[PDB]
Amino acid sequence: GKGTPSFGKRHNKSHTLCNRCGRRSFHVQKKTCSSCGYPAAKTRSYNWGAKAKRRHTTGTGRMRYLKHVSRRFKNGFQTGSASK
Amino acid sequence: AAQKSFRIKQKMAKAKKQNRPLPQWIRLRTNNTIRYNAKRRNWRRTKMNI
Amino acid sequence: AMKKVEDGNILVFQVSMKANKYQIKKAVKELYEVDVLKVNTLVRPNGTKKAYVRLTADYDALDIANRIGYI
Amino acid sequence: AGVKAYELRTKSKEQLASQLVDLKKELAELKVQKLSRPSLPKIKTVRKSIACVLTVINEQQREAVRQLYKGKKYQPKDLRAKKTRALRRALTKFEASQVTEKQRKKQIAFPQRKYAIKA
Amino acid sequence: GRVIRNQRKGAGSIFTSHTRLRQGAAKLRTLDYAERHGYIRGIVKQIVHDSGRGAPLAKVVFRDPYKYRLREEIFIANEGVHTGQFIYAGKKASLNVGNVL
RNA sequence: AAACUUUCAACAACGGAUCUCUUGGUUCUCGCAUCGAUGAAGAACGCAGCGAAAUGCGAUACGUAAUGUGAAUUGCAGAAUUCCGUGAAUCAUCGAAUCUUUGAACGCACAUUGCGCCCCUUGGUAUUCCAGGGGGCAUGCCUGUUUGAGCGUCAUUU
RNA sequence: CUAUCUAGCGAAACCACAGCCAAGGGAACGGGCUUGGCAGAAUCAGCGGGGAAAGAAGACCCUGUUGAGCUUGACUCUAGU
RNA sequence: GCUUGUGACGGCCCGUGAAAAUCCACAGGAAGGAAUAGUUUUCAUGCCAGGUCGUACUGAUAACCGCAGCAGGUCUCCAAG
RNA sequence: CGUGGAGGUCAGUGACGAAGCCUAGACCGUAAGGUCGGGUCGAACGGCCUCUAGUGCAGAUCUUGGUGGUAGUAGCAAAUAUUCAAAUGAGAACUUUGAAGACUGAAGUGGGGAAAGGUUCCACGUCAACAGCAGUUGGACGUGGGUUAGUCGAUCCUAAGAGAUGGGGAAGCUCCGUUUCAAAGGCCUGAUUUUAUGCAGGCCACCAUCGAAAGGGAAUCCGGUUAAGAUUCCGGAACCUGGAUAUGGAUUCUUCACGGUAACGUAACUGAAUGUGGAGACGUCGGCGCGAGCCCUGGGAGGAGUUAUCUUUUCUUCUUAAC
RNA sequence: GUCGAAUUUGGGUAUAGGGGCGAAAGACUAAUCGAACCAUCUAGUAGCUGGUUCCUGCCGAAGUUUCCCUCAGGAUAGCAG
RNA sequence: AUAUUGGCGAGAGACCGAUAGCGAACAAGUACAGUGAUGGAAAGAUGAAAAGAACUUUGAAAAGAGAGUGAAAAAGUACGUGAAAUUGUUGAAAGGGAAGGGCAUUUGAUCAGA
Ligand SMILES: [K+]
Ligand SMILES: [K+]
Ligand SMILES: [Mg+2]
Ligand SMILES: [Mg+2]
Ligand SMILES: [Mg+2]
Ligand SMILES: [Mg+2]
Ligand SMILES: [Mg+2]
Ligand SMILES: [Mg+2]
Ligand SMILES: [Mg+2]
Ligand SMILES: [Mg+2]
Ligand SMILES: [Mg+2]
Ligand SMILES: [Mg+2]
Ligand SMILES: [Mg+2]
Ligand SMILES: [Mg+2]
Ligand SMILES: [Mg+2]
Ligand SMILES: [Mg+2]
Ligand SMILES: [Mg+2]
Ligand SMILES: [Mg+2]
Ligand SMILES: [Mg+2]
Ligand SMILES: [Mg+2]
Ligand SMILES: [Mg+2]
Ligand SMILES: [Mg+2]
Ligand SMILES: [Mg+2]
Ligand SMILES: [Mg+2]
Ligand SMILES: [Mg+2]
Ligand SMILES: [Mg+2]
Ligand SMILES: [Mg+2]
Ligand SMILES: [Mg+2]
Ligand SMILES: [Mg+2]
Ligand SMILES: [Mg+2]
Ligand SMILES: [Mg+2]
Ligand SMILES: [Mg+2]
Ligand SMILES: [Mg+2]
Ligand SMILES: [Mg+2]
Ligand SMILES: [Mg+2]
Ligand SMILES: [Mg+2]
Ligand SMILES: [Mg+2]
Ligand SMILES: [Mg+2]
Ligand SMILES: [Mg+2]
Ligand SMILES: [Mg+2]
Ligand SMILES: [Mg+2]
Ligand SMILES: [Mg+2]
Ligand SMILES: [Mg+2]
Ligand SMILES: [Mg+2]
Ligand SMILES: [Mg+2]
Ligand SMILES: [Mg+2]
Ligand SMILES: [Mg+2]
Ligand SMILES: [Mg+2]
Ligand SMILES: [Mg+2]
Ligand SMILES: [Mg+2]
Ligand SMILES: [Mg+2]
Ligand SMILES: [Mg+2]
Ligand SMILES: [Mg+2]
Ligand SMILES: [Mg+2]
Ligand SMILES: [Mg+2]
Ligand SMILES: [Mg+2]
Ligand SMILES: [Mg+2]
Ligand SMILES: [Mg+2]
Ligand SMILES: [Mg+2]
Ligand SMILES: [Mg+2]
Ligand SMILES: [Zn+2]
Repeated sequence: GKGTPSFGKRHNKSHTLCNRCGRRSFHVQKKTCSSCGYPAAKTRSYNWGAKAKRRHTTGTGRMRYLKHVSRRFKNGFQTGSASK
Repeated sequence: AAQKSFRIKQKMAKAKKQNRPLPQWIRLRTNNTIRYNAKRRNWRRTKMNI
Repeated sequence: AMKKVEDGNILVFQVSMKANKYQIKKAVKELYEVDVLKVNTLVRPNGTKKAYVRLTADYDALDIANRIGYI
Repeated sequence: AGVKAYELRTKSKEQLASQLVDLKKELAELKVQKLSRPSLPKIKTVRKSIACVLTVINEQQREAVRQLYKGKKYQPKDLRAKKTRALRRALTKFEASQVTEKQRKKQIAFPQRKYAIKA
Repeated sequence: GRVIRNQRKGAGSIFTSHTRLRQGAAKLRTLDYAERHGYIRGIVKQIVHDSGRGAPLAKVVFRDPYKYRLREEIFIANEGVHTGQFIYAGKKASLNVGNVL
C-alpha cells in the first residue's frame, strides 16, 4: 500500500474553484483559497513569493479601467468634447 | 458526475467550444507565425483539473 | 429540431441563458403572435440555452416556422 | 451603410425607439437567414446600427437629465465629473486658497517685492 | 521532544465528550421565589437512560408560576422515584424521597 | 578472394553547431505623478461572416459616440469606389456612453448561476398569490435631520 | 507457457580503450607492461570462472574543531507555576 | 424454497442505539355568526400557475486515480436452473 | 599565438562573392597558430598601432541538446480459444455479417448508479500520428448532432461541526466566543382611516448564516417514441403546493351536525391568542406469521425444436402501473 | 489469520509540523517522517572531494624549525622566483 | 536641494546576439506538473517576391520520375548556412586473440618548388 494501491482512493477534491481567482485553490473545508486568500478582504501575497506576486500583479490582466488613466492624465482629465 | 454544478458545466462548455484545431484560413494571413493550435486539450492526455 | 417542428408542434429556439420559462413564453407570444402550450428548457453542452416551445393546438408550428423564414 | 448618429440626433425619442424596434426585427430576421445563407455580413451593419441608436437614445436621456439637474448642487454621481478618486477628494480651489485674517493682513503688508541689483 | 497524550487532551480536538445522545444537562430548578419561600409540585413523567451516565434521569414537569405553560426539568433520578410521582421542591416541601429541600 | 571490421575522400543521411542576421533583453541617464465604493487591481463567462489562441471588447461585446486624417481593409468572402465626401480604415485621437457574472464587493448566501425584503409599474379578478420590467435594502465613522429612551436631571403644573 | 526460429514491433543496464593465457615484476592478485606459450574470417544456443562485472560519492570504522533524534543537577537559559 | 417488505414477540447492554425543518391533532373560547334569511373553501365539482440549476455516456483487465489503453486501488442496488 | 567588443589607420577585402563550413591538396612558424588553392555558400569582414574583457576546455558521477555500441538484442508468454466462408477494401489473424466452437455462469465479463472524468455518448467522413503486431476498426483524427421535469435530485431542514454580529484580546495580519455583561422584533388588529398609518388599546423571541445529490423531506405512473433523451418527450391517466373562486352539498327556528351503551362512524359539520400532544424519529440479533417479486409445477389456448426409435414430449407467450 | 461487533466501509466533519495523531512500530501525517511539503534567508558555511580552458623560453622547490582546541589546517623560519 | 529593481513617457551603451540576454525576441508566466502553497519550459531565419511546383507519367495512397517557378530547389514551408558525434552507398587500403603511436625506409597514390 501507500503507493499505487493507495493512489486509487483519490476521488474527493480538497480544493475547488475560487470565486475570486478561479485557480482551484479554494479549500472546501476551510472555505479559504490557498492562493488569493478569499474570502479575506486582502489578496494573499508574500514577499518571499516574488514569482507569485509577478504572476498575479497589476498588468497580468487586461486593466479594463487602469489602462486609460495615463491618457486621461495626459489630457488633463478634460470633461467636455472635441468640438469639431 | 452527471450531477454537476452550473459552474462546472460552464467550464466544461468553454473547454468543449475551444477543443478544436486551428482554423484553416489562418496560416494564410500576411505574417502568421502561428502554425497549429498549441493549446489543444484531450480528455485522454491532460485533465482539466476542474 | 426540424423534425420536432414538423411533427410535435414544437418550435426549437436558442434563448438567452438568463431567460426563464415565463420570459421565453412571453417573448414567443409577443414576437410570433401564438399562444404557448408548454416550454421546456435545457442548457446545451456548448453553454447556450435551448427551448422546446410547444404551441397550443390552434397553431401549426410548421406554418409559424415557414412564416419566420426557416423550413 | 448603417445609420448615422448625426441623422439620429435630429429625431425624437419616439422615432428613435421605433427605429430601434425595426432594427431589432431586422437583426432577428438576418440571424434567421444566417442559418441557411453562409457568410452573411449584413448582421454586423445591423448590430452597429442598433448600437448607434442606443447610443443616441442614451445621449438624449442623459442630456435631458443634465438639464433637469443644471445649476443645483448634488448632481447624480454618474453625471458628475470622473476625475481620479484622490482628485475628487482633493480640496477645491476655494479651500487651500483660504487664508486666515492675520495671514492675509501680513501678506498684503509685506508681499514679495521686485528688486534688482545694479552695483 | 514531543507533546505527550495528557498534554494533547487539553486541546479538545478528539478528546471532547460524546454528547449527541445525552438527554440534556441534569440540573435542579432555577432557585426562584416559589422554592425560596414555599414549595412547587412537579410530576415525574419519564425515567430515562442518559448516554454516558450510569444513573437514570427523571423528567419532572412543573407549572410556570408566571406564565401559563409547562417547564420540563431534568433531575438525576433518586432510587425509589417513579413515574407519576409528585415531586415537591422548596423551603416548605416535605421530607420525602425525591423532594428538593 | 568475398563478406565483415577499421581509416580517409565524395555524395547522400542524422543533428542543428558555426556564421550573419534581431520589432527582444539588460544597464545607465532624463522628464512626469495619474488606481479604487462615481466600484480598482484581479478572476469567470461570453462577443467577429468564416477564430483555437494572443490582443481588443461587454448583450451597444475585435466594439458605439465624438474629433482628426483623407480612401481603405485584406486570408477568403462581402461591401464600396458619390468615394470633389459630415467620409473608408483591424487608422490615429479620445473629452460622450455601454460596461455580462464577479471581485475591497455592499440585501442574505455562494462547492447553490440558491433565498429574501421594500418602492413604482405591467399582466393574470388581484393591496395579500404568481410572473415580467425598472429602482433600491452592507458595515464602521463624521456633520446635520427626524423620532425616541433614561427619577441622569431642570423648570412648570401640582 | 517460455526459452528457440520466423513476420511485425522493439527498449534498458553498462561502455577510458578494449577483451586468450602462464610466470615475472609492479600500488605486494594484469586484458595491456617483460619473457615465454601461442595465434585464422564471420558466427548460433547455452553457461555462470573472470571482467577484483553492474546497481549506490560504504550504512561498518576513523577524521571533521560537520549535524541531528534522545537523555541527564553537563553549561547557559526559558514558557509555566 | 430465494430476495425483499412487514407484523407481533423474544435475547443483549456499566452500549438502551440523532437533530431540526415541517405537518396534524387536542385543550381554550377570543371573535363572528340565522329567519321575505344567515353560516360553512378540513365535503364534492369547477379555474389558474408552478420558476432556477443537473439530466448524454463510462463507472473501469480502455472513459476515475496510479506518468499509460497499468494483472494494482476505488462506495453501492437487482440476482435464474 | 588565438577570441568578443572599442579608438586610429590601411581613402584595406567583398554579390565579378564577405563570413562560415568541408577539403590522407600546398606554403610558413619549434608552437600556440598563420597563409593559399579547390568545393559549398550567401552579406558582411580583415592587417597593423593601441584599448578592453563574460577571452582559449578533455575531463568537474560538469550543464543543455544531439548521437551511438549494446541491438534488430532483452523481449511483446497471467486472465482456458479460437476456426470456416462471404462482404468491404490497394492491402484482412485482428473490420462487418453469417456459421461453428468456447467463456463470464446472476458475490457475472449482465443491467444501473455514487465519487471522478467531461463529450469519451451518437452519426457521417476518415487512418499522417496513437491503439508497444496489424488495422479498412476505435474511447483516435475531422465535421456535426445529442442531455426537454411542479412530481427525479439540488434548492429547504438540522447533525458532527463551520462561522459574522454584540462584546472582549491582539502592534497587527486577525483571535476568542455563537446567546454570550446588547436598547438585537415584526405580525395580528381596535382605533387611525386630516393616511387603515407613526403616535397610540392590546399578543408574542434566551437569536445571523453555512453544514447531507446515502440522514429528514409535498406531489407521477403506464405504454410508445430517438442514431444518440426519458419516471423529463408524445398519448393516456393522476397527484401535491400556492392562489382565486362559483355552484351544489352540508348546517342553522334548539344557530356553529347527527348516530352508536361503548370502543367509535360519517361527505361536510365555525373556531383567534395561548398552551399541550402526536407524527417527523430511529440499535442489533434470533425464531415465527403474513405480503410481494422470483423459483417449481398442473390443465388449456398459440408458436418453435426433436421425431431411425421413444417422448399427450423440450423450449417459449398467456401481463396489468401510479392513482 | 479472521469473518456478527474492540467488525468492514462510503460521505460529511475535527485535529497541522516541534504540531497533530498513535490498542505504541518512532508508527502514520498525500510514494516524503527520529520532525511533512512549499518559497525565501541562500550563491548558507565547509581546514573536506572533484574540476580549473593557449604556446614557447628561463629559473626552479618542499614535506623541515617554532607556535597554535594543532595532528587532512594555518601562522612562522627555511627552500624558490 | 535627497530617494526611487514600481507606474507612465523619452534618450542612450566599448552590454547579450536565441544553451547568450529577463523565465519569457515566438498565442510566456504560455504549454505542462502538483490536492495545495507553488514549480515552470521548449520554441526566431524559404525566398526580393509564393513566383508555395500548372501539366504529364508510375503508384491505392503517401510520394517518386519528369516538367516548371525561381539568381539559386546545393532555398520545396521536414525550408538561410548547414559542423561534429553517428549512418548509408561508392572508391581506395589493411586485417592469424584489439586498434591507435614514435624513428627509419620499401611500395602505391598524390603534390609543391626549380
Ligand atoms: K536597449
Ligand atoms: K533525526
Ligand atoms: Mg507516506
Ligand atoms: Mg478533507
Ligand atoms: Mg431542466
Ligand atoms: Mg464594472
Ligand atoms: Mg595472467
Ligand atoms: Mg607477485
Ligand atoms: Mg582489466
Ligand atoms: Mg608478447
Ligand atoms: Mg545466466
Ligand atoms: Mg563472471
Ligand atoms: Mg565516501
Ligand atoms: Mg555516503
Ligand atoms: Mg582539529
Ligand atoms: Mg547539536
Ligand atoms: Mg439485503
Ligand atoms: Mg441517463
Ligand atoms: Mg449509464
Ligand atoms: Mg457496471
Ligand atoms: Mg488514467
Ligand atoms: Mg563579450
Ligand atoms: Mg567565401
Ligand atoms: Mg577530415
Ligand atoms: Mg541575404
Ligand atoms: Mg568565461
Ligand atoms: Mg567538451
Ligand atoms: Mg584537464
Ligand atoms: Mg558526463
Ligand atoms: Mg546528457
Ligand atoms: Mg527476441
Ligand atoms: Mg514475460
Ligand atoms: Mg492468455
Ligand atoms: Mg485475435
Ligand atoms: Mg464474428
Ligand atoms: Mg470457470
Ligand atoms: Mg461455464
Ligand atoms: Mg463510440
Ligand atoms: Mg501498433
Ligand atoms: Mg500501422
Ligand atoms: Mg471524435
Ligand atoms: Mg422529490
Ligand atoms: Mg470566529
Ligand atoms: Mg443549508
Ligand atoms: Mg435524502
Ligand atoms: Mg439512455
Ligand atoms: Mg406528459
Ligand atoms: Mg350529516
Ligand atoms: Mg526502537
Ligand atoms: Mg561558490
Ligand atoms: Mg635548472
Ligand atoms: Mg589554546
Ligand atoms: Mg586529501
Ligand atoms: Mg532564452
Ligand atoms: Mg534555423
Ligand atoms: Mg545559393
Ligand atoms: Mg532535418
Ligand atoms: Mg538548410
Ligand atoms: Mg560525420
Ligand atoms: Mg578469431
Ligand atoms: Zn482564490
